[PDB]
Order: sequence, then C-alpha cells, then structure tokens
Amino acid sequence: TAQQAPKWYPSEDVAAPKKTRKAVRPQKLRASLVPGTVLILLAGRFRGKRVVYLKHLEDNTLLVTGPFKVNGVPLRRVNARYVIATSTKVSVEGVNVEKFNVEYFAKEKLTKKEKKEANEIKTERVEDQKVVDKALLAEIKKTPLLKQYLSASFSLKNGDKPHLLKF
Amino acid sequence: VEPVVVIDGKGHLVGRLASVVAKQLLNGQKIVVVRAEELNISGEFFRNKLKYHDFLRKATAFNKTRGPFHFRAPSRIFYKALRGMVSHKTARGKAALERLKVFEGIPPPYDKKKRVVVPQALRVLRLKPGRKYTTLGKLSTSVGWKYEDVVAKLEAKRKVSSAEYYAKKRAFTKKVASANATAAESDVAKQLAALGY
Amino acid sequence: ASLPHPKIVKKHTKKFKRHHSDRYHRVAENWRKQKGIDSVVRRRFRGNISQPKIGYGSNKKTKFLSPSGHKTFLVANVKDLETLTMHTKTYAAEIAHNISAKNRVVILARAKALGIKVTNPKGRLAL
Amino acid sequence: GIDHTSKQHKRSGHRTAPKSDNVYLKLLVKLYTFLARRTDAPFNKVVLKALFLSKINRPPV
Amino acid sequence: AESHRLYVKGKHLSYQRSKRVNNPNVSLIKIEGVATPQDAQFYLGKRIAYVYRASKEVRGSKIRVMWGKVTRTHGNSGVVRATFRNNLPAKTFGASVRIFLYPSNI
RNA sequence: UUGGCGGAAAGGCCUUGGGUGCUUGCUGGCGAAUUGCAAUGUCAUUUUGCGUGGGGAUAAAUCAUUUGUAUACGACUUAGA
RNA sequence: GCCCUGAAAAUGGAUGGCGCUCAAGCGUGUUACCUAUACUCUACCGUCAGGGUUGAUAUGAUGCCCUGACGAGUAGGCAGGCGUGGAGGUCAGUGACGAAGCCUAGACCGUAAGGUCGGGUCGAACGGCCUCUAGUGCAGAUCUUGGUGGUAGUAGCAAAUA
RNA sequence: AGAACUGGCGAUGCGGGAUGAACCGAACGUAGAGUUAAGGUGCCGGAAUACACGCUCAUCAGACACCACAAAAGGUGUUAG
RNA sequence: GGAAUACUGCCAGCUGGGACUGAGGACUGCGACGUAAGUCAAGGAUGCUGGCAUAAUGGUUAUAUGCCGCCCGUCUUGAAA
RNA sequence: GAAAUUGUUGAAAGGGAAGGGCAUUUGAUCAGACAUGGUGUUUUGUAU
Ligand SMILES: [Mg+2]
Ligand SMILES: [Mg+2]
Ligand SMILES: [Mg+2]
Ligand SMILES: [Mg+2]
Ligand SMILES: [Mg+2]
Ligand SMILES: [Mg+2]
Ligand SMILES: [Mg+2]
Ligand SMILES: [Mg+2]
Ligand SMILES: [Mg+2]
Ligand SMILES: [Mg+2]
Ligand SMILES: [Mg+2]
Ligand SMILES: [Mg+2]
Ligand SMILES: [Mg+2]
Ligand SMILES: [Mg+2]
Ligand SMILES: [Mg+2]
Ligand SMILES: [Mg+2]
Ligand SMILES: [Mg+2]
Ligand SMILES: [Mg+2]
Ligand SMILES: [Mg+2]
Ligand SMILES: [Mg+2]
Ligand SMILES: [Mg+2]
Ligand SMILES: [Mg+2]
Ligand SMILES: [Mg+2]
Ligand SMILES: [Mg+2]
Ligand SMILES: [Mg+2]
Ligand SMILES: [Mg+2]
Ligand SMILES: [Mg+2]
Ligand SMILES: [Mg+2]
Ligand SMILES: [Mg+2]
Ligand SMILES: [Mg+2]
Ligand SMILES: [Mg+2]
Ligand SMILES: [Mg+2]
Repeated sequence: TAQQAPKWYPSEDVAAPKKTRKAVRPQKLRASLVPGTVLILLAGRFRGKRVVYLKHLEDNTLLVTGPFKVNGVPLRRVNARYVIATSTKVSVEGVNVEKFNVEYFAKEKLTKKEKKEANEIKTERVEDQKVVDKALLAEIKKTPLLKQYLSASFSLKNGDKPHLLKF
Repeated sequence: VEPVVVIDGKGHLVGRLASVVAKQLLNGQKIVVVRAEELNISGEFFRNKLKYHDFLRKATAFNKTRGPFHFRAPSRIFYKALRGMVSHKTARGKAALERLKVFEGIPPPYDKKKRVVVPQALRVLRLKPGRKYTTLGKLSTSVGWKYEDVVAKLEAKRKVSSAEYYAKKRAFTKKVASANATAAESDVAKQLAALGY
Repeated sequence: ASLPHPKIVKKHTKKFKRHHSDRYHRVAENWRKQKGIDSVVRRRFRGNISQPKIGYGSNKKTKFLSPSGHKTFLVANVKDLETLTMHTKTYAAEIAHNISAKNRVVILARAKALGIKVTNPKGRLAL
Repeated sequence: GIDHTSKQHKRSGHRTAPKSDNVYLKLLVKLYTFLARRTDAPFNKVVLKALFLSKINRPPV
Repeated sequence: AESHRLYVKGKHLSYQRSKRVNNPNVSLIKIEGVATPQDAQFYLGKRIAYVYRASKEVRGSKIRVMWGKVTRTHGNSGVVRATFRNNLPAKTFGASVRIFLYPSNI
C-alpha cells in the first residue's frame, strides 16, 4: 500500500443533540410603538418616508401603510428596529386589520432555473389597500397639515443631532 | 462642518493655534490660514528675537545648504511651528500637510470668504492682562522678511474695498429688518413665535 | 457529504519561515530554532518573527480534516481504495502520485461505484 | 504570575505500567488493575505495585 | 428635498493604540455633533458603513462597503470605539464614514 | 444680453433688458406597490483614449559641419539656403 | 517660597520634539479618562495530578472518558517525534500507458521537523508499514574542493627619439 | 577597589523611564471580552486646552525618582511670616 | 420645637441601552411554578426571516497605508558595535 | 541538467539602502461545498 491503514475508524452515526431549554416567549415591543403612530422608515426602498403603523404581526414585524394614496407606500410589513416612532398619532379604530397576517405576504419562492437575464400585483391586495386607506384618510383629514406631513420625506439637515432631536 | 475653514490668524497665539490646526488637519479638515503677519507669540519681543537667533545659529557645519533651513516669512514661521506638531515624515503626515495653506494678508481667493477664529488660541482670551507679547510681522522683519510694507499696503487697499462692501451689506440688512418687522404681528408670525421661531 | 463537524479553526495559517531565509539564499525556509546567544528572535523581541509552539495546536475534533471535512487517505490501487468502503463520510481517497493514467481511470470508476470521494480526480487525464 | 510553592509539572516518581514488555506480565497487571479498582482490598493494590517493580526491587525469596 | 441623508457623518480617527503599538481590530470614530460620553451613549450599537469606490465593477457596482458597528465610548470628548467585519485599511485615517440610525431605540 | 468693478495668486463680484422653465404662497385630481422585513443600493469629479461635425493655425530643436569670448568629456558661445 | 546675580569651552542641538507664560511651568487637592504578554471570565493546545470504564457488538485498557491546576528560560538533563544511506520481514505495493531526480509568488495536512497532490521536464528504477544498523541532517570553522559575482568595460595596455 | 543581608541582571521578553542589561510595573502557551499597574491625557500620541486655591516673568525661565550636576554668598524683584 | 436634606451604608428592590461568547450533544442532577397534568430562564442557543450560491466570503501572493522591527554566529559582567 | 550568476519577455514598486511583524485596502490567482435518501412517478430507455 501507499498508506498503511488506521487501526481504529471513527463511527459514522451522528449523535442526537441534547434537549435544549430555550422556550419562545413573545416579543416585548418598546413603549413608543402603539398602533396608529406615525413612523419614519430608516432603511429599505421607502427609507425616509412617514407611514402609519397598524398591527403587530406574529413574526415580530409591524404592519404599516403609507397610506398608498398619500405617499405611495402600500400595505407592508417592516422591522421594528428599522423605524423611528414619532409622537404623532392618528386613531386607528375603524380599520379591518385582522385579515393581514404572516401568510398574507407570501413570496412564492423562485426556482434556480428562473434566471432573469433581462427581467403582476394581486387584485385582492390592491382592493385591501383601498379599503384600508379609505378609512385612514378619513381620520387623516381631521388634523391640519397631516396629509402633507405624511406625503413629505424625512431627512437630516445640517446641524441636526439625532441624540438631541425629539420625534 | 465646512469643506474649507478659513482662519484669520490675527490675535492668535502661534503654538496654541498650531496645535488646534495640526489636530484638524490630521482629522481631515481642510484649513487655510490668512494674515499670518498678525500672529502673536507670548513673551517680549527681545526674548523672541533672541530665540530666533538661537535657532538661526544651528546649521550643518560642513555644508550649510543641507542644514536646518531658517525660513523668515511669518507664514513659514507658523508652518514650522505646525510641522513640528505633525508627523511630517510619513505619508499620512504629508497628506495632512497638503490639506493646509498659510498666507500673509488675505489673498484674493479668500478675501471674499468668511474668516473664523479659534477662541482657545486667542491672545485676549488666553494671556493674562499685562503680559507682554510679540507680533510675528515685526519679528519676521527684524530677522529678514522683506515684504512687510507691501503686505501692509495691499491690506489697506483690501480693507477699503471691504468697508465699501460692508456699508452696502448693512444698508440691505436694515431694509430686510424693516420689512420683516412690518411683516411681524401677523397670524403666521404669531404661530411661528408660538412654535419658537 | 462529509460528517458534521464544528467550524475548522486554524490558529496560525501563516508559514513559520526560518530567520534570514529571506536574507540569504543558502538559508532555506525550513524552520530551525535560533540557538544564538544574542538572537532577537530567540529572545522574542517585539517586531520579530513568531516561533512555533504547542499553543498553536489544532483542535483535536478538527485536526487532520480537509476543508471538505474528510481525512485524506493515500491509495495506490482498488484494494487500497476498498478499505474506505464503510468510511465514506470520514475519509477521502487521494490517488498516489506514481499511479499510471490507465490505473487511475480504474480507481476512479471503482470510487464512483463505491461512493468514495476522490481528492484529485484530474491527474494524468486526457482531454 | 504565580508565586509557586512547589515544582510545576512534576511526575509522581512512582513507576506505573511496568517497563517490561512481557505480554503475560501485561495480562497479569491488567487482571490486577481490574481487581485493585473494583475490590477495595489493599492486597490487590499492593501486588499491583509489586508487579510494576524492577528486578533489583524484586529479590528472590 | 435637496437633502436625503438618513445617517450621521463621522470621521475615522485612528486605531486603538498605546503610545507605540496600535490595535487594528478597533477603530476610533469621531461622530459630529457629539461632545460627551453621555451623548455618545445614544449611538452605541448603531451600524457604521465606510463607503468607497473602485475602478473594477464586481457585482453590478463600482461602489464597495465595509460594515461595522459602534461598541462603546472612548475618552471624555464623545469619540466612540467601533469594530468592523474587516478592519479599516489605515489609509482612511481622516476619511468620512456613515453612522446609521438603525437598530433604533426611538 | 447691457454697463461696470477686481492684478496679491485678479479668473471672481455687481448690474440692465427681454426670453424660457419651475414655484410648496393657497386649493384640487391621477400615479407610486413586487427592491417582497435591511443590505452605499449606485445620482459625485479627476484624467485619458477613440469617433462624429464646426471653427482655427501652417514650426522648430538636436546630431553632423563651424567658431574660440568656452572647454577634461559633456556643457558653453558663434556661423551656415 | 518662586525668580534673579553668583554661572567660562571648544562641529549645530535638544524639558524627546514642536511649542507653552491666570501654562502645556512650580506646590497642593478632587474627579473623569487612556492602556501591559499582569488580574477576572470563556474557548482551544499541551503538561502534570486525581478518578471512571473488560459487559455484550467491532476494532485500538499504552483505548475511551470525567475533574482540577499549571505553561518565562542560557548552560545543561530528559522525553516524544521528523528526515537520510543500507539490512531482515511484509503490502502477491508503484512503474516505459513513464520509476527516480529536477522546476513550479498552484492545492491540502501537521505547532514544527516535514508529509501529500496537480502541472512542466525526464528516462529506469522506487516506495508504505513492523523491526535492524550507521561513515545519518550544516550558515558559519581566515573550513575543503569546485563553480560564480559586485568591483568593471574600470586600473590600465605611457622606458629603449618615428 | 573590597566585604554584609536581600532583591535582581547574567538566563528575560512585555507596559513605562524618548533612548539604555540591572530602575518602576509586571514575569510570557494560542485567542476573545472586561478591568487595571507603573506612567500619562495641548499637538506629535491613545486619553479633560478638566475642575480648584495660590506662586512665578527669567536680555542663560522652568518642566518629574534612578538620571545624565551646581555651591558659598547676595537682591526695597515679588510673596507669606 | 418639629421636620427636611446631605453624606455613608444595606436591599435574596424594579427597570432601559451597548458589547463579546454559544463550549457541550439521547436521558439521569439540584430546583422553581402549579391540587394535578404538566411547564420552565433549573447540569453550556435556540426560533423566525432574507440575499447569494459565486471568486461573493475566504486562502495565497505582489503592492499600499498605520504602528513596530539594528546582523547573524561567538567569547563575554556587558555586542548593533 | 540544481544553485550561485546572466539575457530577453511580462508584472509590480522605488524623494539618502533593502529585507521583516500585526492588520486591512487594492490588483492578480485559487481550493472547497452545492447532487443529497425524500412524499414522488406531472415519466421516458418501463423497471430506469
Ligand atoms: Mg534563503
Ligand atoms: Mg546574552
Ligand atoms: Mg539658576
Ligand atoms: Mg506632556
Ligand atoms: Mg498641578
Ligand atoms: Mg487586551
Ligand atoms: Mg491519568
Ligand atoms: Mg500562567
Ligand atoms: Mg553508508
Ligand atoms: Mg516522473
Ligand atoms: Mg522559486
Ligand atoms: Mg536508458
Ligand atoms: Mg559525518
Ligand atoms: Mg555551505
Ligand atoms: Mg552555527
Ligand atoms: Mg571562506
Ligand atoms: Mg582606462
Ligand atoms: Mg604605465
Ligand atoms: Mg556567561
Ligand atoms: Mg527581568
Ligand atoms: Mg489624541
Ligand atoms: Mg525674598
Ligand atoms: Mg444614597
Ligand atoms: Mg480573492
Ligand atoms: Mg477578502
Ligand atoms: Mg489580497
Ligand atoms: Mg513585500
Ligand atoms: Mg509595511
Ligand atoms: Mg523603529
Ligand atoms: Mg572585557
Ligand atoms: Mg545534457
Ligand atoms: Mg538560477
């Protein structure tokens, strides 16, 4: 032979893991995030946009909407660590929000063969967006300048110190 | 906060200004210093002249052209004081030094720009009242700088033009103040005052 | 395809080259310990080369393991190949350097039949 | 640093696992290390340590 | 508007060091606006990106990013310690860097 | 586009007239989604090359020869349609 | 007390440097802050120590496993390994379909001595393991023999009339 | 130059004393995090151009143990007794 | 005369932010909450989600930058000499 | 048909040596994992 042999071979049976003791308690959200609060989106496609927060989803995400008629942000879910909760709050009693959940926003995962060499929206999704924002701008029109505030984007100006700024 | 910061060197103590400027240049700020002939050094004029003659006697004995070079202009005196505070033999120090320009007077690139001061290097805020101090233009002239009078004449012409500019600016400012005083006491102005503006 | 293992950690992946083996051609880079009385490397002055020591030893669970997770076993023929029949998740065969091409093709065919991973299945191949 | 009051990494100085490579003697020390581990009788430990010994420490009786 | 900045600018000052030995695994960041450790405590855990340009396009861009985060405060003057996935290249002593507002506690 | 002013490194500052675009000063209508819960998510300016099409202008220097106000050699200083 | 006089040496120069004057000096007090291979906690390597485990199946009881502590080093001791020429045994080992050798900012293993592979070149033998044996490992000895540089297209190739 | 006791260097890296066998701190497997020693925090250089009470102006100031020196005697300089 | 407050100390008082680590691998132990079934933060990390699936991470190598690094061997108390 | 030493070609760097250590940028270059058993047969070579 070229190499002689090993006297003992390791066994190939994989051992089972020990019983872990990590239960899943629910997420405790920070106190500023109550439904109906205006959030500033910090990252994403809609970064710097002001949206209204509706429902805390099951997978620790926040259901938000623009409303879509106001600034073009649809019914979406965002990560709670990537938003700034302002003190501006609109009443969200009168929305039908328990339709939306985790399996509502499914992606239909793409196969490996479908390679985009070069390069649509659900009708139920656009009608749900219409139903939600029709109730939302009814409350938005009460306080003055709120629609324009929600339409405008947020940015930091020269001299703005986020550790001193109030939201 | 600015791309370029322009420092009026008048009334500034040389070493304290040089330490502030060296730290700024190493941190990445572009600095230009104007009016280096009006920089101050603490201590009497005779003391600083003796110090310069002490610096001036040091030279390479076998060949004076490779020795320590004694630069006579006030801008170069400030540059010497600042290069001592920068690690100038490294690439980092060379880059930090090329982010810097020092001038006598205020040349026409910078005569229309805003000049700031550094209060932790200002003489009237740092020296005890009564302590004697030296003016760098006088010291440079005593040791061999040849251009004190031409800089003074150019500064006089610049100051005349700058006063003509400032009179117009002040008149326009009083018109603007009159306009927004008349446009105060309105509903918009009261709302702004409620909001803090 | 290999057995599950922890993440392989190499404590010191850099080669321990002998002092001044860059300075002189006659000094080969094979490691020797400096025995000199004044040697900065033996005395461990700051800024000098590190020396091999027992603290750099590999974790025993991941020692001798290739990045694929196997241990390399040199094989010269199909009879040496078949000693890894029941150990395909722990060992990978490497055909010896002096095996002819026409014996390499036989060894490769048998290894594909037996499911044994071969580390160098391109040696002496004709295309 | 530690102010060591004793030598570090010192061997016990007692011969275990006898220097002989007599296979029957190794079988005997295997049997008696089993007995000395699991019978709690001092005789087994004494004869195990005696089995380890060198020739000049085993004079004939 | 004419501004779109959602980060706070900072400068990369130096590595963590003693007088004559530097530790490249830790960088020191001067965030603008902050002057005390108490104000610097707001930015602990925030993400930091160093953004630079290259001649070669790699995966659809000529812009490359080094990611890291703020770990603790440094000194009495609001400088922070930051650690990056790969250490910063030391020619960026004096280069700008971006401190984002996420992960947010507001 | 009109008239100025600026030489410290001016190369910038001010002004007249008309054209054209925008205007969030105020009130409306439509759009935005799917980048899927973040990924700088690419918007800057520096140099150069190669093409179009539209202007513009048509040289010298060196070697070799020559001089001796120069000269170790180079270099210098002269001359030659 | 501080300052000043007393206070003179040879290249140009040193509170480390710049420079600093209600100090960036001197005396004293209070905090905050910086960072050593030290201290604390954790991982991994090794060493030492104390223990567990012959039961069946499958192997290695010098095996596997549990627990604690420890790690500086010339001269020097000891131990476990790596490599070379040759010898007994074995792998019915490799090889003209290419052995050995050599080259290779190509790959992999080992803390390391080293080991392995791919590619090029090449042409006739060589290796793994268990043991035996030695004329067995080089950077130095103004070492030995051989080969080759920089110096360097340099010193120079100018006595005896042409 | 020669003794005593102890601790060291030789045989020893590391942080500090710019620099240095012996001083100060601390003794060393390979790494991570935290806290410190001695020494420091204007800038070189990581870290308060911190806070507080005074003293000092030198036409050779002074600036930190080992340590890289200064004395007798003087001064209506100024300060407190 | 009646308090308050400072300072110092104690709590097996409550609570927010940040960082580094996730060794082990069936069960066995000590506990806690429950009448019970059982559950648990109690002898070492799991759950949910995304992008990529390639030179992107990574390795090697040349270079750049920050800080550090004197020539080996030898005799010697002491070697870069 | 090794090395010292040398030519050519290519690449790279170079303000009074060069070489080295830790760390990353940049350029170049490169290994590894990508199937897995699987409900299943939307099936051809009818059991692939
Ligand atoms: Mg060599
Ligand atoms: Mg020695
Ligand atoms: Mg004196
Ligand atoms: Mg100091
Ligand atoms: Mg003090
Ligand atoms: Mg540390
Ligand atoms: Mg034991
Ligand atoms: Mg220890
Ligand atoms: Mg022989
Ligand atoms: Mg061959
Ligand atoms: Mg080579
Ligand atoms: Mg032949
Ligand atoms: Mg011999
Ligand atoms: Mg030799
Ligand atoms: Mg030797
Ligand atoms: Mg010789
Ligand atoms: Mg000649
Ligand atoms: Mg001659
Ligand atoms: Mg000795
Ligand atoms: Mg010592
Ligand atoms: Mg600093
Ligand atoms: Mg007195
Ligand atoms: Mg208290
Ligand atoms: Mg790469
Ligand atoms: Mg990489
Ligand atoms: Mg690289
Ligand atoms: Mg290199
Ligand atoms: Mg370097
Ligand atoms: Mg150095
Ligand atoms: Mg002597
Ligand atoms: Mg031949
Ligand atoms: Mg060669």
